Amino acid sequence: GGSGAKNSETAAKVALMKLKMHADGDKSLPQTERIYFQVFLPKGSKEKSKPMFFCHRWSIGKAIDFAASLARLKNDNNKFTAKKLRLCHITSGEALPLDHTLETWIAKEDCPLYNGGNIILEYLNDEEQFCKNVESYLE
Repeated sequence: GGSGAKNSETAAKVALMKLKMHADGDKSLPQTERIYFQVFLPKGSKEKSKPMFFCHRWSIGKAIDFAASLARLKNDNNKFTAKKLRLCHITSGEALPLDHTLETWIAKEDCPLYNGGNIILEYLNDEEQFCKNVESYLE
């Protein structure tokens, strides 16, 4: 295709539905309780971030520990004496608690993370609340 790329509302809807289909999972599935999330790779050359299928009824922190297994990636989170892979906002460092669930925040008044959003995974201690700047690493 070409002709640049116009900007409109429909473009977001089509792009969203098209992305969910690419996300690691089933397209035919109802995905009524499960939502797709864009995880930012640490050193993803070809791609900066990859979509992943997650459940709304899953701990925010645990979501990472699980995704690491399903994706078959290397990371020391099961232990305690070692940095654990966790999700946090880009250019913020603020890392939500693992006891909190996605549906909880999404359903809550705040609702910081919305459907089709983006998130990055970095090695951060459980006790650690605010991590360094991720942008610095991807600079």
